Amino acid sequence: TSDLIVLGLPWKTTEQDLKEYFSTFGEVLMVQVKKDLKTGHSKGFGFVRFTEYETQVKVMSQRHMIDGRWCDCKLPN
DNA sequence: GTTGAGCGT
Repeated sequence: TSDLIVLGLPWKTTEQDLKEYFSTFGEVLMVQVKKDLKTGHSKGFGFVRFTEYETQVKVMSQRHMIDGRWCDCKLPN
C-alpha cells in the first residue's frame, strides 16, 4: 500500500471527516488534510493510507462525493 | 469572513 493524494476537498473538510468517509471502504491507517501553517485554512487536498491494498485500488478507481464535492484519489507525483 | 488543477517540512 502507498499514500493516495486526495484532490478537491471542500475547505471545511477535516481529518475527522475524511477518516469517517474513507473508513466505509476499509481500515484506514492515517489521513491528513494539508493546511496553511499560519491560518489553519485547508488547502483543499490531503492524503490517506489504507492497511489493505484491496481497499486502496477500490478507492483509487472511483470518484468520491465528500462534503458536497466530487474528489479524486490519485497516486502522488 | 473570499477560492477550486491542487502533490506532502
